[PDB]
Amino acid sequence: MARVTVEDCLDKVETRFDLVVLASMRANKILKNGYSESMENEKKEKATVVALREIAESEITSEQILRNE
Amino acid sequence: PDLRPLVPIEGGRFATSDLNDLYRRVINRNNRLKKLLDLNAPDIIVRNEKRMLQEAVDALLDNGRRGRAVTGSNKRPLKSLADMIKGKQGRFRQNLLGKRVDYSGRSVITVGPSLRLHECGLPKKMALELFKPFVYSKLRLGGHATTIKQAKRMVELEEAVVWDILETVINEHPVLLNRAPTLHRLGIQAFEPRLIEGKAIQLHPLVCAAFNADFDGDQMAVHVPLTVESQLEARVLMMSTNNILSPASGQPIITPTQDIVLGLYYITREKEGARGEGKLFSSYEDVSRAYNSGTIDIHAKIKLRIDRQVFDTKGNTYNEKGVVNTTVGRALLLNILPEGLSFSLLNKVLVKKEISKIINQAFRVLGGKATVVLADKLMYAGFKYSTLSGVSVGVDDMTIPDNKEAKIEEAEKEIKQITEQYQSSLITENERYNNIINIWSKTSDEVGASMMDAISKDTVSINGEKKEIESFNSVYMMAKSGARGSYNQMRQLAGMRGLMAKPDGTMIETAITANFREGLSVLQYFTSTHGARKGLADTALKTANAGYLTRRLVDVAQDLVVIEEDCGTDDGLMFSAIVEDGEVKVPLVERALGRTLAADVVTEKGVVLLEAGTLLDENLVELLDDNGIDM
Amino acid sequence: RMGHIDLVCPVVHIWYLKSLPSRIGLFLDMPLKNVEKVLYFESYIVTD
Amino acid sequence: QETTRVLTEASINSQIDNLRGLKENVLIGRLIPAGTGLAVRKESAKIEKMRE
Amino acid sequence: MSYSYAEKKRIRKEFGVLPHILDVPYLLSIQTESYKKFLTVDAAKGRLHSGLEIVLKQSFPVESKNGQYELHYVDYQIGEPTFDETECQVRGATYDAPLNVKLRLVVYNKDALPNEKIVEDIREEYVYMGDIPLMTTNGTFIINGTERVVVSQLHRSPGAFFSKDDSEEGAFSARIIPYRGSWLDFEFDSKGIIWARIDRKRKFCATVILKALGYTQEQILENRGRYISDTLKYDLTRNTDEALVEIYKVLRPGDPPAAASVKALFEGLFFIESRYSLSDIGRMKLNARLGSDKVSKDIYTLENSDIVGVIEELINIRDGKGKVDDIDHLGNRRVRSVGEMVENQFRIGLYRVEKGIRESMSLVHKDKLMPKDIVNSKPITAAIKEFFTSGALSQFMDQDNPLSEVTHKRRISALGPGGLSRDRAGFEVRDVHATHYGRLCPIETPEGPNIGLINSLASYARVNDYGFLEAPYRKVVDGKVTDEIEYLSAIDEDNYVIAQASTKLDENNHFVEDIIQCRSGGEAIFTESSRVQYMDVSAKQMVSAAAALIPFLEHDDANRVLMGANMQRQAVPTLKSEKPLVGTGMEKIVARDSGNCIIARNVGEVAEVDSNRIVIKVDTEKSQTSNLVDIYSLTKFKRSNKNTCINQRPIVNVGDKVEAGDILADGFATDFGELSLGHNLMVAFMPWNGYNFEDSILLSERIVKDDKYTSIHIEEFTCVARDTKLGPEEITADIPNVSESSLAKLDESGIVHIGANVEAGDILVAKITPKAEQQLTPEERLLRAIFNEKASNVVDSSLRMPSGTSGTVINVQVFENDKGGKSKRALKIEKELIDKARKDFDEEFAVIESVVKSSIEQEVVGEKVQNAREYYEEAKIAIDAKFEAKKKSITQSNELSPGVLKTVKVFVAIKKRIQPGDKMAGRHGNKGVVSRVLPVEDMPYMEDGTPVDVCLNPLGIPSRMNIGQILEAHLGLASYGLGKKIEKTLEKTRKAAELRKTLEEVYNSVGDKKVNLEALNDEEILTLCDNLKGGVPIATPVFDGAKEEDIKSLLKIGGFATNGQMKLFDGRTGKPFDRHVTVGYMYMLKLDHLVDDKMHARSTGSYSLVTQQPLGGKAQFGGQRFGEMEVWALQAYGAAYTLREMLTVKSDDIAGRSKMYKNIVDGKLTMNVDVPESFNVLRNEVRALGIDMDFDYSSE
Amino acid sequence: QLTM
DNA sequence: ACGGCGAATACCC
DNA sequence: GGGTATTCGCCGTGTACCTCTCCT
RNA sequence: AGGAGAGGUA
Ligand SMILES: [Mg+2]
Repeated sequence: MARVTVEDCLDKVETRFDLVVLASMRANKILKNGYSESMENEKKEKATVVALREIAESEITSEQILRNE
Repeated sequence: PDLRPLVPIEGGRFATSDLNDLYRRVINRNNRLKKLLDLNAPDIIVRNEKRMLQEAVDALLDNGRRGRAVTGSNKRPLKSLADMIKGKQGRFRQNLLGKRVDYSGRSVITVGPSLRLHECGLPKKMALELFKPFVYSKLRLGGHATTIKQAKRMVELEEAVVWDILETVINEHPVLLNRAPTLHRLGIQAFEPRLIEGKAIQLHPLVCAAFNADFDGDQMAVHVPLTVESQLEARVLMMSTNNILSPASGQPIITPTQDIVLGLYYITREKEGARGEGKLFSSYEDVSRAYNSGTIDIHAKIKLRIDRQVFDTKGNTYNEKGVVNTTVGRALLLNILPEGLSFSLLNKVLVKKEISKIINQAFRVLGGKATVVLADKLMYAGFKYSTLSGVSVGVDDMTIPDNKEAKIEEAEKEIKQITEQYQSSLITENERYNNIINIWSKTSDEVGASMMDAISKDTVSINGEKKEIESFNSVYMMAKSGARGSYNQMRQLAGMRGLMAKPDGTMIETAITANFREGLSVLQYFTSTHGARKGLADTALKTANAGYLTRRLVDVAQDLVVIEEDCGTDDGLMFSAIVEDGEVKVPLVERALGRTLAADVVTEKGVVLLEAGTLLDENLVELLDDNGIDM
Repeated sequence: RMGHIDLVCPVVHIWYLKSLPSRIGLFLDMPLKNVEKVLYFESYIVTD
Repeated sequence: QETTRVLTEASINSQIDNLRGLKENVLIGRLIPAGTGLAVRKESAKIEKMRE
Repeated sequence: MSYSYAEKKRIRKEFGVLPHILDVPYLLSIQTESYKKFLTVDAAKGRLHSGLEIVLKQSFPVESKNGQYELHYVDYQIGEPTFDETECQVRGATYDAPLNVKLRLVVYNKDALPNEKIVEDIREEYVYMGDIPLMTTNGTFIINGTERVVVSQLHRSPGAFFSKDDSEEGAFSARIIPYRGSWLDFEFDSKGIIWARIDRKRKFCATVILKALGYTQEQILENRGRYISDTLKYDLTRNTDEALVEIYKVLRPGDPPAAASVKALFEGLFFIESRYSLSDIGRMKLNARLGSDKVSKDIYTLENSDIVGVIEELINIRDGKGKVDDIDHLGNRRVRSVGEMVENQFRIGLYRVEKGIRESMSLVHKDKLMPKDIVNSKPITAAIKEFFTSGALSQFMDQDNPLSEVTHKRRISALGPGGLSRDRAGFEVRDVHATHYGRLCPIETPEGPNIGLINSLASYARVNDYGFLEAPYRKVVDGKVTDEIEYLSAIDEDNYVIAQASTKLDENNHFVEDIIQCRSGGEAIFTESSRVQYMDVSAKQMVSAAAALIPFLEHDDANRVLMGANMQRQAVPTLKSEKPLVGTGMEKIVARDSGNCIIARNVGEVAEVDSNRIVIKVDTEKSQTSNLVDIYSLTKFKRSNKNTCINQRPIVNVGDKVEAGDILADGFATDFGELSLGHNLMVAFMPWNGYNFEDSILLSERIVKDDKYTSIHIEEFTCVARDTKLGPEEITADIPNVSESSLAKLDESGIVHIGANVEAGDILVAKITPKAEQQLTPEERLLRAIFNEKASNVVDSSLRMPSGTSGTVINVQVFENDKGGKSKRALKIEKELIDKARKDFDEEFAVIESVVKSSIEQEVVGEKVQNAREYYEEAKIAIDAKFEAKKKSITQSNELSPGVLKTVKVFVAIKKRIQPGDKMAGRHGNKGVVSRVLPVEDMPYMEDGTPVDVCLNPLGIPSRMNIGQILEAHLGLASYGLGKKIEKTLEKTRKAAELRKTLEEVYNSVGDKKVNLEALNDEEILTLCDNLKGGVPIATPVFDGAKEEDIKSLLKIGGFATNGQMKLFDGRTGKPFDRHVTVGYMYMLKLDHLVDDKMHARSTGSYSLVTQQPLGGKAQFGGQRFGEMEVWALQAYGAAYTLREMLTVKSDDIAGRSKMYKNIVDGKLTMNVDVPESFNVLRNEVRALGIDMDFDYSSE
Repeated sequence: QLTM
């Protein structure tokens, strides 16, 4: 609860349950891309908060783009 | 066979099952009756065999239904197949709604008052077990061990490169903490762990009334969510920062409680003729700098200049300006108020009720994190200014009124006259009951009244100033603060304990005319043990009554879920005020808040105010009371 | 993986007799106080 | 409660259990039909539609 | 007030006004005076027959079947135990003595019943009958090397009890309760028809039983209403045997009526002493209730009139001429102690013995039949051993400190065989009755489901000869209180008016008042003083022994005294003991009336002293003809039942003059013969920074370094050498493939060295057993050819230390193979042990007669055959007896567990300091967990620089009305000041005429007790004054304690304000607090709830077998139970993914656990949750009934 | 919290 | 031990 | 024949945790 | 490995 607020994301998503579903899809796609093991052990963040933050900034993803069918 | 197992024992034995006993007791009658049938043995014994084969199977399926107690070696009835699926210790309960789990631990909880509301203190020794495969992977990742055996090895020697990997692994990885009876859903909350040293768990002081915990011995369990869908579910739904209000009411659960309430109550009181009275400050930095110098009191009335924005009910934002009349202590709290809230919230004495109101407004007008920041800051300020106050309790705080002895002597003379009546047979049940008990019940409260006119008032007469001022007594300020203590509890320390109860409920005619300060005698301390034992006996022979009711309620209503936005219905119930037949006892407002309308709410003249289908909120229930509507 | 036990005499299932009501004393319409005599060898019934 | 009085009747009537419930879904270990267990069904109904 | 040896090294100032009338009786005399009646005879207390012999005497003549054989009990004697109480727990034996009885036979010429046993074969002898465990000198039992206590029992006293059960009207019952037998009870109904019943049979009419005389015409003669008339015209039976067969139809379902089996039953359900008894109390209570004494005082069976009278009184009570009984009165409940219970089990086993003798008295056919091959003794030993090993009232002893033991030996349970259940009972057997006053403590009980059902004993209370508790009072004859103590029972004092100890008397022992609060029917009252009959002897007469250790108890709340008493039975004893500065005058009694302090038996003077023994030189002119020398041996670092440490330390110096009773050593948590469970701390009542927020406690770290709450903890591990089938288990050090570095701390045998520091995970003993048939998988076959691994015909069952633990080995004990020639190692160790131990017995014996001869050559040098020519031949037998037994074992001092060869024990001891997480408490009901140890320059401090020890929140005090906690801190400030008034004088002119003058103002200025220091010499004033430098100790009794005028006077003399309040300074800035704080000297304890043995995390361990879930309990590797209420909460959040894995992949999805672990360690994501393996278990045992539960696909 |  | 519920059977409308 | 009026059996009675010995 | 009895904590 340092610098990612759940109130910041409840302006984009619904129900506080949709937030969990969408954030988990985003996080799973981040983690199934590498994101570690090579050079950034203590130089990055957790995919959970990285995915939860891109929703609170209208960043790399919005709810409609989060699919990647 | 692997479900009725034959595990060995210590020293050449077998702790066999009861399902093998009851299987053998059936095979050994089946075979017997078979080779008895082969020989054409008489019917008068073949029937006796057949009746024995049947009872053996009835016991294999469940003993106790018809037979008596078909019993094993240790004079204890054998456990059948219809006992491994039924009752509190069967399969359904104890194994399928149950499930002991891995990645789990326990410890004792301590207080740790320098935490933020979203944090807990987790020992290194526990956190190293709970997070052990994560550590194996992060070792074998960042080039410390090649195969998992050397990593497993350096984890048990507790190297130096391990205690920082553990700090990076548990960084933004939450954990849930639970207490002994989980009575509602606030008994589990997720936190963010920070490695401490020691063997207890540190628990933020404000999440304690949720858990119902204090720090005289309680313990707690720690579970680790393992998957990203459970790690996100921990942050988004359970994390302690989201659980600000009760789900049974709307009231807040992070309201400061005991000695945060006393500090905030202390500094915001005011003393009339104080040192530095009437000064003129222009900021919070001003009052701070002038206070830190020892030249001005904390209860001195001052004048302060404010200039701040204040949101109101409709949502508009006016501007609060001017020069207000304050106290030094209130103006020292002006630093923690956020923008949106008016200084009229702090500009009062700050009993428990008013602090909860501050937190209510902060949540309704400003939202979630504003409230969890304001609460932390109120926590720190109360903790600090109750200390700097040096507030204690002695034995002279319990001030015993000066009329007590005369009050009691007059009650005694009245009792003597009542029995004087009774000795001439002028009354039978009253002249030894319901009259003496009313004398004593009236004197009890006259003396409890005299005792608050002595612990509440004070006296100064300095500049011809001889008058009564509100006291700063430490026992009084603890009750009037709403921090801890009642009027009856205070009535027994320094008034008189009055009438006691034999367990059946009747009143013991002879009242304890002494309080805990002068000390009870032995014939007075005896008669107060009946009530004490009765209470303690009720307390434990009652949680079963309530736990049963709760379990029934959760089984009747369990599968009810909100599954759609509207059903289109137009029927409902007629709500009113729930009067007693004498007075209101609850308004229609506070009963219709949050409930949506099924019919229009046309007024007595003819025009309507609210259409059907409007979610009533606080900005629409004043129209119900301002326009005289009552159903 | 289970096995079985080839009984040589039939035996009633206690549940279908003493679960109150009895799904056996109700099929025949005879009180369980009378089914329990025939089942534990203390009286006769005329099958035909 | 009353597990035998319930199981005998259920077996005579040859009852069928559509799982369908909160408690029925924890005994067999799958997502309860509430909360995030509903929303994953809902938010996944949107994908097969978008792939069509 | 010096007046003793240790009672004058540090004198305690006493407060209070009430006199001394009766001193607290010996505390344990409920356990020791009841196993004395069982085994010994006393003609002074009129016990001419021990109760071991009243059981034999009443059952023995067997007379098998007209065979010229009749056995007669003659006499008995109890043997001598093999070992002593000290050696049994060492080896693992039970401290018991054999019983041998004298039995004589008789015979004659087997004639036509012409005295077939009168003539010949008059043989007689002593025969072994069984083993009886003996009670040690304190009141415990060593049963397989384990101290135990046999709790007392409160049960329902025999007699006739007329209940009512008020639901309808006219319903009246009447039960006759036996000591042992059948429950004959009657009843009524609003219809008016008397019924009957036997043990639990169905209700059959009352005139049925009346047929013992029948005679329907001779009933109404001795029986005047329509009640039996509604029964006499309800009795269809006319003849006797018809009614008997009717009643027989109730005593046997499915039976046919006989003619000699039916009459035997009725004539032998209430009339055969071998199957029914009222037992001396039923008879007298019956004769009292029914009033008459038509029956004798020794007829323990139901005479015929004891049923006619019961029927008559039932109808009279129904008609209003009488009163019903009170089931919870302590007149209707009697106490049954350990002697009575073991006597019952003795009677049980002896009946089987005497029923087997006469049986095999015939089937034995030989010549010269001695009475030794006909009686067996196994069914006596085996019943007594069953009572002691598996009984429910025979419990592990509570040690943890002296008070735990003293308070466990004084406990009176209502549960147990013959009593209630923790569930059936409710709400009125759990209630403080009016007859508990003086008899049971109405404050001390458990706080769980046992509340009201455990009920320890009061202070002056006495179980009398019938089993009814009693309490002492002072007769008030002719209006003047006299000094004749008298013990009254609950039935007795029902008709007396009883004042209290603290009523006001005036110089002539008259009452000064005219209306006082008395107890007139057990009930309180405000009556004239002319009506009083008795008066209590003390003011702690009402409270227990552990509640009388709490100062200022009349200023506390019973709900909190209840838990203040219960928590000082959990206090760990400390490294160095320390008195309470505020006490009650009862720590001496509790430490003395337990057996932890050493007490001198004779007047003497110390001859030698060290920390192993004390040798007194008996002054024989004032003492008995004693041995001329007393030798006391000392306990040193002994393990306790709670793994704590018991240790004795001597007090005396070589040359000291001691008396009879004086304390010569201190023991388990004692300090100059006073009980010391914790330390005195300087407490400040103020909030500090949220570090005492709820009930937390803040400590000084001047306390951890001062080693205040440090304690020693001894743990005992065992390793056994079995005789397994596939190969014997040997304890040789040749551990296969063990690292050679770990082979250092072990001796040439394979056991550790005494004194090594072992860590978690080291070998303590090395035992090896065989193992063959390896057959490793192909993985090891593809990589084992690179090192050419060797084959192991042996395994390693070698004991290791557990996890987390450490310490140093302080003792190792070995017991080798029973009845087997040991090799050049084990037999050598045993021979050296014998040579060393007999040598120590020699030096112990070479000094006893050394002092004896030093005394013999004392009164003769300055006929010598009187007292010199006897001592030397006496001690030789002592070294003789001790010398063989010290090696006279069974090669393991026991059977060594057949199938096991050697058993070795290892003791490890560790020191434990207080830390954040540990639980602390004071004697006033206030507990709390330590949150922080602050540095010392951060604590508040006094004006002169003295820091503070603890800070305790003041909010908790007025809500929980325990004010004695505040008065204690005031009286502790007072005493701290009084004791610095002495340290000031000691550093300036340390004479003994000055010290004798400051002590006079410290002691004899406040109060009327007057220590009287004019009886100490100047060498004693100098040690008294040097012990009063921490504080002058003060004693305040429990309802007669110090006032507030007195605490104010003492605070003045100490130089403080007449409130406990003073200015403190912020240790972090140095400026004062406003508002003076209350500082004082509260006495604080440390309870056995340390956080070290409570932490327990687990990631993945090992699982069950049937359900395949994790194990549970921190002893295997635990795993916490995510219960069902904890699942309702995850459901109320909507956490579906959290709830699906806490049910499948975390506990018992067998295929999912391995994949989750392999995923985490590799950093991947995948999750299939197939189905929890405990649902397959349930559907597999629902089809083990006849039912088919199955999965399906629903196409329709 | 409620029984009487 | 207590309570509440339900099938069983005997005693009057 | 119908309708109560006892009578008797069955099912239920809070959560988590620690220790000991004893049996198998 | 499992169960009984007994105690205790919240
Ligand atoms: Mg607590």
